[PDB]
Amino acid sequence: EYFRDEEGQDVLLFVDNIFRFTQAGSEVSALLGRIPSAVGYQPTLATDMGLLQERITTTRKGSVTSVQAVYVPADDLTDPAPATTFAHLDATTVLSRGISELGIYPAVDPLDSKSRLLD
Amino acid sequence: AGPASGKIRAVIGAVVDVQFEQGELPAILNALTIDQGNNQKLVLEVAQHLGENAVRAIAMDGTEGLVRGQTVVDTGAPISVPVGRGTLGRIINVVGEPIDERGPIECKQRNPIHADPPSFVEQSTEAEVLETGIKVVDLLAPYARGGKIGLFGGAGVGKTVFIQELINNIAKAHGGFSVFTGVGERTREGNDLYREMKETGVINLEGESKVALVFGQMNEPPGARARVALTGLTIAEYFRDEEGQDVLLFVDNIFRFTQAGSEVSALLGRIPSAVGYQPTLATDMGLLQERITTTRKGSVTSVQAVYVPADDLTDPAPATTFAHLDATTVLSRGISELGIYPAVDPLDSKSRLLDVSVVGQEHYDVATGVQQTLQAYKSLQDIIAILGMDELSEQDKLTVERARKIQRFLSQPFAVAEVFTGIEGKLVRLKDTIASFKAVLEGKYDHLPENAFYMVGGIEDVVAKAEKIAA
Amino acid sequence: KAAPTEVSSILESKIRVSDEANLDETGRVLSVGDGIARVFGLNNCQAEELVEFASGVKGMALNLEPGQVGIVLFGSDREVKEGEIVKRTGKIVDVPIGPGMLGRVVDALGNPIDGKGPIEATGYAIAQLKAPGILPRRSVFEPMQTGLKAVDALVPIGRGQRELIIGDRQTGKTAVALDTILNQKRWNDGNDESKKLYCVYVAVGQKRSTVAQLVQTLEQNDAMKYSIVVAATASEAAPLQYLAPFTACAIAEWFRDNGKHALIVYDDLSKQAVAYRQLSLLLRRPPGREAYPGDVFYLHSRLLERAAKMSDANGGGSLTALPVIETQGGDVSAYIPTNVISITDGQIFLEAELFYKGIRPAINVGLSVSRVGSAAQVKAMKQVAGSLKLFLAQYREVAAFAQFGSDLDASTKQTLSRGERLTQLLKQKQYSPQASEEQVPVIYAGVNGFLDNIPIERIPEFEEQFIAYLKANEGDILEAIRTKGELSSELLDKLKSATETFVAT
Amino acid sequence: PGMLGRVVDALGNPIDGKGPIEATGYAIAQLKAPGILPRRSVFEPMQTGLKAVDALVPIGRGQRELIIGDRQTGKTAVALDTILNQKRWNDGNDESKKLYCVYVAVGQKRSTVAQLVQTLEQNDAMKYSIVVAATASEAAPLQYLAPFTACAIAEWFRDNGKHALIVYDDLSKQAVAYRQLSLLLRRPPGREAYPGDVFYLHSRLLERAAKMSDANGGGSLTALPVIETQGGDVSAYIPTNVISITDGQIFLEAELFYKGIRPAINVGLSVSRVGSAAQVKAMKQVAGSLKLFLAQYREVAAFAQF
Amino acid sequence: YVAVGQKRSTVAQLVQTLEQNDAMKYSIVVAATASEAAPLQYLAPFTACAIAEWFRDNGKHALIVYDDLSKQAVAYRQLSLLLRRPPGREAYPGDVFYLHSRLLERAAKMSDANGGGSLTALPVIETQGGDVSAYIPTNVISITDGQIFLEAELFYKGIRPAINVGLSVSRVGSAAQVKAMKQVAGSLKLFLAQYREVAAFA
Amino acid sequence: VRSSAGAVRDAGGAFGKREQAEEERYFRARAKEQLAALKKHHE
Amino acid sequence: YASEISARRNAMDNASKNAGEMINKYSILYNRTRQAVITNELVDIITGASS
Ligand SMILES: Nc1ncnc2c1ncn2[C@@H]1O[C@H](COP(=O)(O)OP(=O)(O)OP(=O)(O)O)[C@@H](O)[C@H]1O
Ligand SMILES: Nc1ncnc2c1ncn2[C@@H]1O[C@H](COP(=O)(O)OP(=O)(O)O)[C@@H](O)[C@H]1O
Ligand SMILES: Nc1ncnc2c1ncn2[C@@H]1O[C@H](COP(=O)(O)OP(=O)(O)O)[C@@H](O)[C@H]1O
Ligand SMILES: [Mg+2]
Ligand SMILES: [Mg+2]
Ligand SMILES: [Mg+2]
Repeated sequence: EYFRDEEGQDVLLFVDNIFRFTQAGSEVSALLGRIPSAVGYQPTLATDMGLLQERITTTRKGSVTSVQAVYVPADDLTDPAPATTFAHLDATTVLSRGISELGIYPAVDPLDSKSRLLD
Repeated sequence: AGPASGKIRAVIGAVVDVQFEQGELPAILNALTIDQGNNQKLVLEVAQHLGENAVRAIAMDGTEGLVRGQTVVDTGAPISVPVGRGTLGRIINVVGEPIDERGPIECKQRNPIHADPPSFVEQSTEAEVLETGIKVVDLLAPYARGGKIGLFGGAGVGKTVFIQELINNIAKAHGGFSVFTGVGERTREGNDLYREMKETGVINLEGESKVALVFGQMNEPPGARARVALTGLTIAEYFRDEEGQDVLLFVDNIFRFTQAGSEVSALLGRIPSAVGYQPTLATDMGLLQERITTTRKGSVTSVQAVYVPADDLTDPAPATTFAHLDATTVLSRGISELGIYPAVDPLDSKSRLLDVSVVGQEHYDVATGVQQTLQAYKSLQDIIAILGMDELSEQDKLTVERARKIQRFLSQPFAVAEVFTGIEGKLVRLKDTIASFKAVLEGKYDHLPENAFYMVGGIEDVVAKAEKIAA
Repeated sequence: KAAPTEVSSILESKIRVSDEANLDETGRVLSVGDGIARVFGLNNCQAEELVEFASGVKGMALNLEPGQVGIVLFGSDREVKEGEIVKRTGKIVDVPIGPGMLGRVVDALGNPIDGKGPIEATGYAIAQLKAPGILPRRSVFEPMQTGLKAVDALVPIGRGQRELIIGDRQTGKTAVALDTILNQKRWNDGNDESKKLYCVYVAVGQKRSTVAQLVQTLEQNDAMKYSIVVAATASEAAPLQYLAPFTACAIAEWFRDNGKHALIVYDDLSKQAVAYRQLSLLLRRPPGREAYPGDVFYLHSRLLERAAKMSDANGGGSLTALPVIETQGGDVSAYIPTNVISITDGQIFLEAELFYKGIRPAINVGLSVSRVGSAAQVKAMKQVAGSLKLFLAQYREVAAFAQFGSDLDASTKQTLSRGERLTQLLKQKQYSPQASEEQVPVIYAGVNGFLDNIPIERIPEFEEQFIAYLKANEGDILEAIRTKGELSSELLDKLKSATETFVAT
Repeated sequence: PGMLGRVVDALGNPIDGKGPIEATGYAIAQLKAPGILPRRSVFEPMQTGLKAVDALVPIGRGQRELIIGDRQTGKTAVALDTILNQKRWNDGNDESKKLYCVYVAVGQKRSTVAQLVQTLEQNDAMKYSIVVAATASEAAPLQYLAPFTACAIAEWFRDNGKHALIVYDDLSKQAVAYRQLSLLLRRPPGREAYPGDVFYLHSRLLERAAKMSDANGGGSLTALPVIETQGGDVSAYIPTNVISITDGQIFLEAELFYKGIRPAINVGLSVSRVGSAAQVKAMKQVAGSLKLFLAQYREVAAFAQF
Repeated sequence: YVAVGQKRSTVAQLVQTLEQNDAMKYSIVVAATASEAAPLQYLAPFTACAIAEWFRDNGKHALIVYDDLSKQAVAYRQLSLLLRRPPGREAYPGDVFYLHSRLLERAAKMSDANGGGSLTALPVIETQGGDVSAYIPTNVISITDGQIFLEAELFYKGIRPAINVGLSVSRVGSAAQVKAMKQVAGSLKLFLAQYREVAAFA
Repeated sequence: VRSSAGAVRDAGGAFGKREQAEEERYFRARAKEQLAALKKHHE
Repeated sequence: YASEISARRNAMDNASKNAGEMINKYSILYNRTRQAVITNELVDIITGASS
C-alpha cells in the first residue's frame, strides 16, 4: 500500500493461501475468551476479513490488486471461510486439472473462471 | 487410634465434598467410611481435592440421607477387595463384600483396587493361538492366548451371547481360574449367569470353584459402575502374579467403564469433551487395560465385550479401545437379520495371530482366499441390482454361489442359544474348520445347496444335511 | 470472581449474633423461581428429603451446599417469596402403597386426584428404592397374555421382564400397553392369585384430556378395580413429572414382595428424560450431551432394574415394566432412544409406515425381538406356532419378488399365499383382546396351510366364525387348551380334524 | 549417539534395563524449526523397500510423508518396512547413506511396544534406531510431549552430518493428549473439543524435520506421522490439519487390503510433492511409463466385468 | 439504498452510476461497509427506516432496499456472542427473528387519516447454494408479503434476470398493479410455471 | 476416489431391499434343481 | 435387437444424468449437515464448561 500512495503504482499482493488467514484469526480469538460461531469459526468473521480486504482498493494515486489463493474447506463453497472471502472477490482464476497434460500452457479454464468486470 | 474424621459440606448427586482437618486430609483414590442407619456402610472414593481442608469424594452407593455435618472416617488406604482362593464361587461387590448370602469371605489378605500397571521391561510377548470352537473365529480372526480380546457390537447384535458361549467351552476346560466381572450389565443377566455355572461344574457351593463373580450392574449409581472394573481385575491379577495361573477375565460390558466416568465428570469440575465425554478418556482407559496383560509371572486372557453406541465404530469409547486389543471380533447389525448366528464380520474382524508364521502356510492361504471372495461379492452385488444377472459371465456366476454358501457355513449353533434356535449346539475344532473351508473353495462342494451348510458344523454335518433334505 | 452464600444480606448477620432461632430444622428461602428454591439454612436436613414451605407447597432438597440449600418445589412457585420459612418433615421422598390404592387415580406424591376422599394405605415406601440382587431373582417362566395375536406369538413377554415400546406418535405405543391390562380380566375376576396381574399405568408427560379418556375406558370394561393410575400431567412442576417413575414403582413393588404379580407401564420414557433435565439445569449444574444431565442413562436403568421376577424364597412375585419410547421420524439411534433399548430385555418397534396402511398394530417382525425367548410363552401357543418366527422372514423376501415381474416359482406359491393371510389374521382391533384358547386355534389353521384356500378379504370373517363354532359344538377342545396349557397327541389330532371340516361351511 | 540401542521414555530415562545412556548433549523439547535460508532442495532418495512406494509417491530426505489410513489397513506396516530396509547402507561405511530410525510409539498399549522392539532386534535393526516409549497408562503430560522430545533427540544427527527418520505413531494419539491437559487448566475450547493452538501444535513439530544445506552440515530428517482416521474420511478435523502441513500423504483404504493388495496403497489418492527430484535415475526411467499406464487403467477398470 | 455488508469499492461505483442517469437527486444512500464495527452494520437497518418514515407520515411514498438481509444477521450475532449469550440455530441468539420482524413491520401503507403515504421494503437474502430452508431464510420469508427467488441455474444460461415463476409469488400484488398490464397478460403466471416442467421432461 | 465397497446393501433403502430380494429369488430357484438331481442319482 | 440396444443406451444415459443431479443435491445437504453438526457439538461443550 505504500507504493501506491507515495509513489503511485498498481501493486499486486499475493496471499498464499487465503484460507490460512481466516483460520489464524479464529485461533487467537478462541484462546482469549471469545465464544465460537458456526463451524467452529470466530464471531468477528465479517469484521476481520473486511478490515484487510478494504485496504487493497483503488485510490487517487494508485491501486492495489489482490491475487490470493482461496481454498475451499473439504470441497464446500457454502462454508464460513469460503462464502466470506467470495463476497469481496471481483475476479477468479480457476485452474482445473482437465488441461495441463492435454496441451495447454497454462491450465486456464475458459468457462470456470468468471469475473464481475466482464460487462 | 487417631482416625481422620471428616465433615460433609456439600452433597449434589454422587459427588460429596468432605471437609477434614489441616494436615490430616486423605489422599486420592482413598476409601472413606460413613455410618448410616442400617448395618452396612457408605463407601466413598476421594477423586480430587478442592482445597481449604476439603476434598471432593465420589460415593459408590446411594447418597440419599446424608446431612450437612455428618462424620466421615477415612480408612487410610484404597478400596480393599478380597483376593485368593476364597473369592471363587462367591458374588463380590465393588467394595469387596459378599452379595450371595453365603457368609463372609474368609480371606487372609486384602489388596487395593487402585494399583499401577506393568512396566515395559516386565512385558512378555507371545504368539500362541487359542481355540474357541466357532468356525468364524478359528479361520478369520484367531484369539491370542494371554492377550486382550474385544467383542465389538451394537445393541441386540449378540454381544452378551458371545461371551456366554465361549465360557462354556474354554473356561470350563482350562487349567486356571476364571474371573467374570460384569460392569454395567442388567439385573436378569446376573442371576442367569450364576445358575448356569453351577449346573455345569464351574461354581460349586459344596466343592471347588474356579470362577470369580463380581457384581455391579446398572442398578447402582455412577461411582459403583466405574469402580467395578478395578475391583474385578484385582482378584484376577493376584492369581497370575502370586500364584502363577492363566487367569481369564470376562468383562461385560467393556463400554460401561468409559460411560460411567463421564456421568460424574460434569459435577467434579471438568469440561466436557467430544460427544459428551470426559477429557481424560485416553488416560483412564489406558491405566486399566495395561494392567490386564501378560507378564513373566503368568498370563491373563481378557475376553471383554465392547458395546458400540447405536452401531458406530467412530465413537470415542469404541475407537480408543481398538489399539489395546489383539483380536477384535466386530459384529454388524446387517448380518444378524439375515440368519447368521452369530453375526461375525469376516472382513472387519482382524487379529495379530492371522499370519503364516503362527498358523502355518496352509491356514494362511485359506484365510486370504475366503476374505478375497467375500470382498469381491460386495462389488458384484451392486451391478445385479441395476443390470441383473445377465451381465455376469461364467466366473462371476460361480463366485456368487460360493460366497453365499461360505457365509452360512461359518454360522454354527451355540450351546447357550438353544432356546432361541431350537437345534442342538455344535462345536468344531481348529483342524476340522480349516479342512472344510479349503475343500469348498476348490470345487468339491459346488453341487451341494446353500441350505446344507446353514446352521451346521464342519464338513461332516454339511454332507448329512444335504441327503436328508432331498428325501 | 467472587462467591455466593454470604453476600450483602447474608454477610451482615455473622458479624453480630446469628442465633436465637434454630437454623437446622427450618430455613429461610433466599431465592426462588422457575421451580427451584434456594433455602438458606437447614443444617439437619438430609439429602432428597421432603421440605414443607410456609405457604403449603412441598419441596425436595436435592442440592445441598455449604451456605445454601437448593430445593425443588413440587408445585407452583407463585406463593413462595424471599424470606419464607421452609420447615423439614424429617423423612425422605416417600409415597403410599398397599392393596387399597387400586381404584383411585393417585398423583406423584400419593394424593388422590379422582375425588374419592382419602387413600387407604397400608404402608409407607420410599420412591428411591434399591433394586433386587442376583440371589433374590429367578428366571422368567410365567406367561403375560397381552391379548394381541401378533405379540403373543412373536415377541412374547413374561412376568418380570422389561419390554420396551419404541415408535413415533400415533402408531400404537399407548395402545399396546392398554390392551395388556384389559386382557387380564379373565384371571383377576376369579380366585387364582398366582395368575392375576395388577396394572400400574403411570401417565407421565401426557395432557389432561388423555389421562381422563384412558381411565374412563377401563372402568366401563371392568378393569379399573385392580389398576393403579398415576396422574402426572405436563402442567405441573418439573419435580412431579420426573419423580413419577420412582413413585409408581414403589406402589407396585408391594404386591410382588407378598405373592402377587404386577405390571407397570411407564408412558412415556421420553417424557421422563425431559423433566429431569429441566430441574437439574435450574439448580446451577453442568450439562452433558444434548443439553441433558450427566446421569441420564443411570436414571432410566435404575428404575427398570427393580421390576424383576423374584425367587421362591422371596414370595414368588414379579413386576412387568412396559416403557414406551417416543421417537421422532423412526430414528432409533438418538441419545434417549439407544439408552433405553440397551437396558431392557427386548423392544417392540412400532413403525409409522405399516400403521397407516391398516395393519394394526404395526409390529415389525424383523426389528422387534424378545430376550426371554420361548420360555415366557405358553406351551399351547408354542406348539401350534413353532415356526411363526421363521415364516415372517421368508415371506418378507418373497413379497418383494412380485413387483419385479417374476411369475414363476411353483414351489414358492404356497409360502407367498400363506404369508399374506397370516399377517391379516394376527391384526386385531382396538380393545379386542383374545385369550390363549382362541389364539391357538387361529394360529394352527394359518401355519398348516388350511387358510391358503380361503380369500384375503374373508380373513376377518373367518376368525369370528371359527371361534363361535368351537364354543357350541366342540367345546371340549377349547377348554383343554386353557386349563392344561398344552396339546399332546390326542389334542393335536382333534384340532386338525375340526379345522378341515369347518372350511367347507 | 549413545541413545541408539535402548528404549527411552518421554523424559530421556532408559526403560529397557541396559544401564545408563551416554548423552553427549541436552536439547530442549520446544525448539525452533529451520529457516528458509538454511534449507535446501530434497535431492536424496529414501529407500522404503516397497515397489509401489518407490515408484509412485517417492519420499526424500527432509520431507514429511503422512501415513493416513483407517483401523488395521497398513498404517504402521509401511513405517516398519522402511526402517528395516536401511540395513544395506547402515552396515557399511558411508555415513551419508545411512538413516537412523526414530520410532515414537505414542498412545499404544504396553503389549504393542514390546512386540515391535522384539521384531527389529532379530533382523539387526535395533542397534541404530531410537525407541520413544510413551504408553497411554501414564499422564497426559508425558504423551503430549512425546513428539517434542523425540524430535530433539533425532535433530542431533541432522546437525552433524548424518540423516534421521522420525516415525510419530500416531498423530491422532498426540492430539488427544494435548487437549486433555488444556481442558483441565481452565481454558476455552474450540472445534472437536480442542484448544486454540490445535493447528500450531502439529505444524511446529513437523517443520523441524527438513533438509539442511551444505553450509549447515548436509544433514536431513524425515517425519513419518501416521494419521489414524475414523471411517475413511480424509477431510476431518485432525486429518485435514496434518495433510495440509505435510508435503505428501499416503492413503490406506480398508477395501483394497482384503482384495489382495499388500499393502493397500491407493495410487489415485496418494501423491508426493517432491516428485522425481528425490529419487534414483535408474528407477525414474521405469516409473515414468508406469505412471501413465496405471492412471488410464483405473478409470477404465469398470469394463472388466464385460 | 442501505448498503450493509458490501465492500468499499462497490458502494462508490454504485453511487456514480445513479448520478449519471438522473436518479441520485431523490434517493438516500446509507453507506455501511464491513470494515467498520459490528454495531454500525447492525444498526444500519434501523437508522435507514427512520429516515424513510418521515415521507410516509406526511404524504409521500418511499422505497427502502436493505441489501443485504444476510449481511445484517452476521453483524448482530458478533456483538451477542462476545457478551456471553446463548447460541441457538446456526450460532444465532434467541432474538434473531425479532430483529428482522420489527424493522420490516414499520414499512406499511397508512390510511387516509394518517397522511396517505406508504413505505416499500426490498430485502435481499443471500442464500448459500439455494438453501431456502435455512434459519435466516425462513425468518425473512415468514414476515414479508411475497419473495423473489433468484436461481443460479437459469442465470448462467442467459435468462437475466432468473426469476422463477414456480417459487416467486406476491400476496398484495394482484390488486396493487396496473389494469392494462394485467388484462393483456391473461394467466401469465400459470402458463409460465407449467411450461418449465413440460420442457424439462421432453 | 471415494469408498463404495458394498454401499448399496449397507444403505437399506430402495436399492438395498431390491438387491437382497433378487439374490434370494435366484438362490431359491437353483436349490430346487440341485435337490431334484441329487435324489435321482442316489437311486 | 438393434432397436433394443439403441433404446438401452438412451435409458442408461438418462439414468446416469439423473444420478448426477441427485448426487449434487445430496452433496449440498451433506455439506450443510456437516457444518451444523460441528456447531451443535461445540455449543454443548461450551455450555457445560461455563456453568
Ligand atoms: N502388506 C501386508 N501384508 C500382509 N499383512 C499385513 C500387511 N500390512 C499389514 N499387515 C497385517 O496387519 C496387521 C496390523 O498392521 P499395523 O500394525 O500396520 O496396523 P495396526 O497398528 O495394528 O492398526 P491399528 O492401530 O488400527 O490396530 C499386522 O499384524 C500385519 O500382519
Ligand atoms: N446364536 C444365536 N442364534 C439366534 N439368536 C441369537 C444368537 N445369539 C444371540 N441371539 C439373539 O440376540 C439377542 C441379544 O440380546 P441382548 O443380549 O439383550 O443384546 P446384546 O447382545 O446387544 O447385549 C438375543 O435376544 C438372542 O435372541
Ligand atoms: N388395533 C387398532 N385398530 C384401530 N386403530 C388403532 C388400533 N390401535 C391403535 N389405534 C389407533 O392409534 C391411535 C393411537 O393414539 P395415541 O395413543 O394418542 O398415540 P400413540 O399410540 O403413539 O401413543 C388411536 O387414536 C387409535 O385410534
Ligand atoms: Mg449384553
Ligand atoms: Mg401414548
Ligand atoms: Mg500402528
